[PDB]
Amino acid sequence: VTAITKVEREAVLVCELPSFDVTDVEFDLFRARESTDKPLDVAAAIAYRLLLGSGLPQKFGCSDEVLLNFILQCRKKYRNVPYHNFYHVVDVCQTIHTFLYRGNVYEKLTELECFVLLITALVHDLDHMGLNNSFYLKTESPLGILSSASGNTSVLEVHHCNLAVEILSDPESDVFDGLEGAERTLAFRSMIDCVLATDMAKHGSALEAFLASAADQSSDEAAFHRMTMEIILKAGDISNVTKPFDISRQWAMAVTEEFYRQGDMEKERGVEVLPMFDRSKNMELAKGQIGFIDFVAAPFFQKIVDACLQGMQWTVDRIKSNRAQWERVLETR
Ligand SMILES: COc1ccc(C2=NN(C3CCN(c4nc(N)nc5sccc45)CC3)C(=O)[C@@H]3CC=CC[C@H]23)cc1OC
Ligand SMILES: [Mg+2]
Ligand SMILES: [Zn+2]
Repeated sequence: VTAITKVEREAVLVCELPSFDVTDVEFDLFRARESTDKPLDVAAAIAYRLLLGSGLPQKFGCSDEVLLNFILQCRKKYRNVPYHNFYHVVDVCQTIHTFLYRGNVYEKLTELECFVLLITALVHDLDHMGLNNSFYLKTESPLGILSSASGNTSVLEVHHCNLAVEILSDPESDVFDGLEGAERTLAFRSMIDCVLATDMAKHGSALEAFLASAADQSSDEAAFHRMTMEIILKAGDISNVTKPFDISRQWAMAVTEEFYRQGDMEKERGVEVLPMFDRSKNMELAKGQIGFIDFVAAPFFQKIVDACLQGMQWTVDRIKSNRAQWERVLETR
């Protein structure tokens, strides 16, 4: 990987972020993108500011310049797609910060684990192309074959891990270079385990395992910590519905357009197209958001909050409020 030139760096540094509190649950990344003509610069800045503010790269020997380089190396690896672009991962990062620090989830983990989660947010969908794992396996693409012959159906996640390891293997972008022995090993391993757990095919099993561990007073402690990390990155990944309605709506539009584009390609190549990806059906956004809420996100947040993450109660409340708003849209249709 080519090095991060100083103007690249300096450009991110000049962003000022006035009128924004990045630690707030109502922080609005869409507004931040619109507030200047270099949104990719402002996004980077939000991440940088989040990490320095936590107090954590400092404690694990990661300097500010390495921190920036890492972010910028991650950024160059994000494509221009509607949803799975760099803003999604910065959003996941900032959202995770709120879970740890407004939701008190920090109490369940070590400082290193908190540091790892914030970093892992930025790598977790590196080089995403707007196409889901299913696409690669249907069209027998190289990545699909490679994953399949390697023994792992989590096509993109193994890909994102491979690239995260490749970025951290360069010392000018190694945010974990100041760690040693068991700590270094733990950061790599937990980072990887977290990104592999974002595959939604494993959603049910990762949720059941966390729940089972949280209910058991004699759970292996190390194991509980890992699963809590995995669940928190999962939580950030499906956190669009826990945000203020207008934000949530904006995310929904973006993911919908990405899904549609995949469907367009699937038609071209002749493979099977599901209705959710079919632009020639035009379901309403509301129904699609209500279904995601009822089948995936409300039970997930409700369950983890009740199991042991009591501080995240606002996620359940906002999901409830967002659902009602979507119902209201349909009720006055
Ligand atoms: C803003 O609104 C959204 C944001 C993200 C997604 C995602 N969706 N999925 C899938 C999840 C399982 N899916 C569903 N499962 C079940 N049981 N019910 C239902 S109802 C409708 C869907 C559905 C299909 C999509 C992904 O894997 C993406 C990659 C990683 C994390 C979340 C991403 C989806 C959004 O809104 C639909
Ligand atoms: Mg992903
Ligand atoms: Zn993601």
